[PDB]
Amino acid sequence: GLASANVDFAFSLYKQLVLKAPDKNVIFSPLSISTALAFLSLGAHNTTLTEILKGLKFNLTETSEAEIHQSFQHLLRTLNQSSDELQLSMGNAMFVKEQLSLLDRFTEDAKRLYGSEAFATDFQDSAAAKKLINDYVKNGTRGKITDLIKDLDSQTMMVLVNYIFFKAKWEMPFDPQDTHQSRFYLSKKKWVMVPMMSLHHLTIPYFRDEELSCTVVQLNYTGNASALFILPDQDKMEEVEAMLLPETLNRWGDSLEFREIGELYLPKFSISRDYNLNDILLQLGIEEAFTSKADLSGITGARNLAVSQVVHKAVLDVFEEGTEASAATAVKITLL
Amino acid sequence: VETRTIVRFNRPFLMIIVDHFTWNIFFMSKVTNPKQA
Repeated sequence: GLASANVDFAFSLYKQLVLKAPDKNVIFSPLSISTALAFLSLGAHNTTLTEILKGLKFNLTETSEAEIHQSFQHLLRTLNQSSDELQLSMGNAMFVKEQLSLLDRFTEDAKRLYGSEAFATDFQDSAAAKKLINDYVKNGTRGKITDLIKDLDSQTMMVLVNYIFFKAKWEMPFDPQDTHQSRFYLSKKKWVMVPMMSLHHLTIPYFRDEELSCTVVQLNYTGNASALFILPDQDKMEEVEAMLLPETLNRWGDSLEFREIGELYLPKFSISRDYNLNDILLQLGIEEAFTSKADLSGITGARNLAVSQVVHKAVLDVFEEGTEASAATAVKITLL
Repeated sequence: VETRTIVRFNRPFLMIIVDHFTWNIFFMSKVTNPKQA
């Protein structure tokens, strides 16, 4: 009943990203961002706290703080699986200014609920602290996310970091013998030649959404993960995007049925994006955390901390054998 | 006349990587231009 909040947040953030640049590729991990902001909210009070929690789309008349954090705690317990079949890991860390004493409640909550690692860092040497954090993220993403942090202010007091790593095989993998170059239309007029993978005579969950002018198909991974592909009719992408809502996802899930598909063609591709999320989070109602009125006194006991920036980077690689994706989020907290 | 189904991802599309049980979203993406590795 709380996955709907995370889906609400995912789609609300997506729409803001697309409004600013409607023709760019998009890749991000909403779960990484949600977890990082919930982690941060362990130290928040009053308006700063309620804005973060409502910004994450939780209903505070129906859910307690404890229930929210427990839902992230439970999620983290499952998102740590490992076999050649499917690798999925997620980790949280706090980089703490040297000599800065944290509240017992904050430290204990972070360890218990987010499984966080902690590192004392001298933020006065911003290049060293940057290297430290970027290497931590590089290790957690198995080399896939490098340079998460492009700059750090020397007045930084704490950085909260979340990373996610995903490597999976298709339940029905494509055979590269049947991958051939054909056209992908960027627009009705502009096309590019790309390797199109193909599958034949396949039975998969399928739904033609005539009302929303799009086709939905589900391609499973080996393991507890799936890929949902949504193909809007030409020129309908912007309206399909507006229909991205938890109820739409639920309706798609209820409407998928096994169907025999004669031919399916999917391109190989590898995309990457990085973001500064300050403006979008402000659009979602997270405001006081970024200002001199921030109330993050639940971290050290002093109300002298504000969020300077929230940054995110993510990569997606799709190919015949499976998919590799990873992302990381950093919440930079500076001294007031 | 037979009925058949063909799916061609040859224009911008969405890809959502989800947990099997909760359908929590691990990754959200839109491919407007399929760049190569």
